[PDB]
Amino acid sequence: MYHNSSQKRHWTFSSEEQLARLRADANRKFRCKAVANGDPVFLEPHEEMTLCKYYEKRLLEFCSVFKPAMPRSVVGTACMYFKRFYLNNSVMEYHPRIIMLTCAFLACKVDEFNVSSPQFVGNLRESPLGQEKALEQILEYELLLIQQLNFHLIVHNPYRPFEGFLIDLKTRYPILENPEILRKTADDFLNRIALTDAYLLYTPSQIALTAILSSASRAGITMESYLSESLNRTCLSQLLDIMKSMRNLVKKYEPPRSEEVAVLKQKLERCHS
Amino acid sequence: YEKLDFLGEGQFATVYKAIVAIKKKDGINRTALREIKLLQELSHPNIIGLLDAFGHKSNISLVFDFMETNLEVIIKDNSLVLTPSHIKAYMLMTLQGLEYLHQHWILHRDLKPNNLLLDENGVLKLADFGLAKSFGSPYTHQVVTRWYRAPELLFGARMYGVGVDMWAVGCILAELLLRVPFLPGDSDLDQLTRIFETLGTPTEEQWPDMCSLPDYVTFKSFPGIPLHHIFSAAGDDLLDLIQGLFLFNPCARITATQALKMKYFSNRPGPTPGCQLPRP
Amino acid sequence: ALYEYQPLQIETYGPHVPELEMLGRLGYLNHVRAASPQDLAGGYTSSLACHRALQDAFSGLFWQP
Ligand SMILES: CC(C)c1cnn2c(NCc3ccccc3)cc(NC[C@H]3CCNC[C@@H]3O)nc12
Repeated sequence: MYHNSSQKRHWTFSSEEQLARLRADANRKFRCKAVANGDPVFLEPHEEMTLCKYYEKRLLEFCSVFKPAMPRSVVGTACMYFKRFYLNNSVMEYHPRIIMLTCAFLACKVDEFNVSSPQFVGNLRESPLGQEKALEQILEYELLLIQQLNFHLIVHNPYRPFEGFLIDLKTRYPILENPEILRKTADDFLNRIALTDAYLLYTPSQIALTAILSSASRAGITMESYLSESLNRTCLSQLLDIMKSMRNLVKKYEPPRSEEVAVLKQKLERCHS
Repeated sequence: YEKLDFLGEGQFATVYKAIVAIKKKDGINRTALREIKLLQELSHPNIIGLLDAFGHKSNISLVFDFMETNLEVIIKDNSLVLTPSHIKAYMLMTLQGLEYLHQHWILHRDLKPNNLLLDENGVLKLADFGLAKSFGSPYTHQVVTRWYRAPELLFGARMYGVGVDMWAVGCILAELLLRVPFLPGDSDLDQLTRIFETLGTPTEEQWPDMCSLPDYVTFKSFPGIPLHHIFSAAGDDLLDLIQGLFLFNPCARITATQALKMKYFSNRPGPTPGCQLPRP
Repeated sequence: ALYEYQPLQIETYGPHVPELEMLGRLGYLNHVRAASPQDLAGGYTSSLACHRALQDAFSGLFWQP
């Protein structure tokens, strides 16, 4: 259960400033090791974050067309693996593409979504020689990915909390007729919350409730009585502040631009070549 | 970690004694990944703890607390008698481990006397989580060693619950009272035949949905031996516990918390303290 | 020396979840998929699914990192 999971303990952070500190630590550590190995080729941490967001979108696209059908749990686990890996590691040491493919591989294995290696690499849109090469790289980096996660592989997603909240709303909140209306739009909000850093800052239940309440507010419906009655004034204020931080995080998010990402891609390839 | 002794070789890995026990294309073995992912999210005195994990290339090594022995060595041993207090103590440690495991929605699915490891201080931990799986989402029936497999599993159950563990617990309980395997079948059909020839052939009242299991076939009726005839020296509370654990209906079968709330554990004598449990 | 049952004490940092035996009479099972008789043969009930969903919804809702 989440309330005693490793995700709550080691992978939930107090502020995004600490996250930026970890990313800058990784970037400067790679820079120091590289200059020790014997410059305008290096990337700044904000550029690394841009590339990481672009490759998180790439991982989403890879998982969306995967055959056999991949459950939402596997996709969420893979994306959380990507975020956790690139918290403490640089894109200029380990290429993000091989890392996201390894994230999908490890997520499929850990989630008990039994798929063999040949059909997994058959999902890649490459030649059989390229598919064999990609499989070899994935097998090389699987152990490194597991080590960088500190062997914490169980990821608690907000999907089951979302389902439980909908069940509870159907049962105990007769003011809101047809809670299933909230299923679609809140789902959208969840997607957006996935693109931000909130998965490392908050809990899955808070993310699900924030999505539900945002969907209700967008629909023109208030559910403050749900929190006060059905669900402590200090605790309510804490929850409202968490929800406000969630909405601010989703609002301030900016997608990576095509030209910037292309420049960063050629720069990163120069770093790797 | 400095190696001290060779401890054993398994189908999936090999265990050495370093004091810890270290256990060492598709890629990383899925049983090892399952043990890693499940033993990291758990912390109970009666569940084996994963201390640290590390590996090389496609191989990994897992670090565990060193375990002196298991329940099978105790059962098969002939120079130690098993008092009711010792049986109650083993049963209690097993059931608290299983209660904590079930609360977190995990089925062990490989409960047998060898998988119940024992500390040097007489502490029992459930181990071998290579077949463990989380339950509670709307599986393979070929789980659990056949001598401890439940009739629902032998009848081809796809979705099940804590009952598949509890039956094994009951089997283990029987193996503690007779010192021999309770229902030692050779095949699925033979195992079902021995179940029905010892405990009777359940009707539709004992199991409302028997005929709904895909591997269900009709057996001839049997006059099941009364439990007080099978377990002669047991008591009334112990017989009630056995009957609850060996109920044919998996929904009606007692859970770990319900078993812990039975009068058998509360009644005199109390469980033997862990430091006084027998040592092979 | 007598054993005495004490329930597990685990902090969930969230709202209380109604127990398994009370879900049906509180109206929760009316909003979950009903288990087929094949599921019931193996010991599967919709109560377990509803319980797990509610426990996930309420786990750590009032917790701050
Ligand atoms: C890997 C971990 C769970 C562990 C800790 N101590 N220990 C020992 N101790 C030696 C021993 C055990 C039982 C009886 C006599 C000696 C043996 C051992 N053997 C590996 C498998 C064999 C089958 N049963 C489960 C074991 O983990 N695995 C372990």
